[PDB]
Amino acid sequence: GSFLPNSEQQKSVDIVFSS
Amino acid sequence: DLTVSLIPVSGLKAGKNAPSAKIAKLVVNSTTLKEFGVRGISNNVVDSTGTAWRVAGKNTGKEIGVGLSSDSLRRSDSTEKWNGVNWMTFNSNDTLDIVLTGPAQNVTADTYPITLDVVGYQP
Repeated sequence: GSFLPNSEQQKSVDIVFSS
Repeated sequence: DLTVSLIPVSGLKAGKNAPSAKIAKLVVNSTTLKEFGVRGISNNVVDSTGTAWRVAGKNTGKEIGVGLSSDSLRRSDSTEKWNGVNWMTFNSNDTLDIVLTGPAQNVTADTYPITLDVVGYQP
């Protein structure tokens, strides 16, 4: 097996907890 | 490559939450790669595969424990190493759940950012 370095991605989102 | 969506769960409420309450859905699709590895990225990663970590609220600074759900973890194909670094791998064209980890958490009303790194893997 191998990892494809050029395919690496960072993804971010906001999780919201309401009153 | 990979097409990645990370979808916050609707209707989350402050206060005592259910154990393993779902908070986000991770969707990874690909036409070319059979598998992917994923790690949480934060200022406090708490296990050796980066599949559980802690995040801070924007407005309050309070920390909550988050991570892949136990069901999601059990869907892993393997844990592989990239120059010595552990990455749990999963089939592409799948969804995984990010949850509040551990026993029931009491969560202060706030916005909590989550960041993941996803990488393609060919087995």
